Amino acid sequence: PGLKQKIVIKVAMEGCRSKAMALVASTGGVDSVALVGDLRDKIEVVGYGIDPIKLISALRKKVGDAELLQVSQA
Amino acid sequence: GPGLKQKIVIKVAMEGCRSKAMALVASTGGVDSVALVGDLRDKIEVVGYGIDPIKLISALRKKVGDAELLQVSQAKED
Amino acid sequence: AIDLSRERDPNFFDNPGIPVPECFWFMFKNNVRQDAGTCYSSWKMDMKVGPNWVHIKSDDNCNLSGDFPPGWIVLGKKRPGF
Ligand SMILES: [Cl-]
Repeated sequence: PGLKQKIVIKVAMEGCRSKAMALVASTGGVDSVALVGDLRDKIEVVGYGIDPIKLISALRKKVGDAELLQVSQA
Repeated sequence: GPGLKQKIVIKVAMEGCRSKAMALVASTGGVDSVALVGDLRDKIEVVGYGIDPIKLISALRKKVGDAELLQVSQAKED
Repeated sequence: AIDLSRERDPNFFDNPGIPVPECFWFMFKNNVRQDAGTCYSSWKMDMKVGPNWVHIKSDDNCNLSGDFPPGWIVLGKKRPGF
């Protein structure tokens, strides 16, 4: 269940791109993860029933900084 | 450089698994994206550069479960 | 009888940093749909078709060709708006 979600996160990443990607890709509800922007400094997450609050707090716990740029129905 | 992106598609066996597979694949050097695709949502499409598909399959088989390489192609960037 | 007009679209993901592939492909064994995905027009890909790797070429109208094993085929069609 759920409407399809698109979430875009700006991540610090300085050692950590692989770590952010692994953590986001392991998250429940996630169908796709992609690095976006020319500098691959944003993560686009798409899927169903993803909790963006836990995701952001888990990314901050393990990669330092993480901001939501977008949450929308995809 | 003018080097084309890779597209690799891997079928993963399912259990309590697709999530561990996605995490392992996403953690690999040069990966731009991972997506669960296919009629049964049991295939991972990976896009990136400098990915060794044989080493990736071995890694998956070792740390997650059975996996079969289904596609290796290049992105048409022309 | 294989009829692509009656096949549901594949489950796909377009990577945003590379051009959108113009074709859907559908893989059949004895006319039973096995799976489906996307591929570029006027291009090529290596795909496992049953037991064999097959070099599959696409023309400008998503017609696919290759040395498919007996019983197997991969067919292409243009995605909407392409
Ligand atoms: Cl292709």
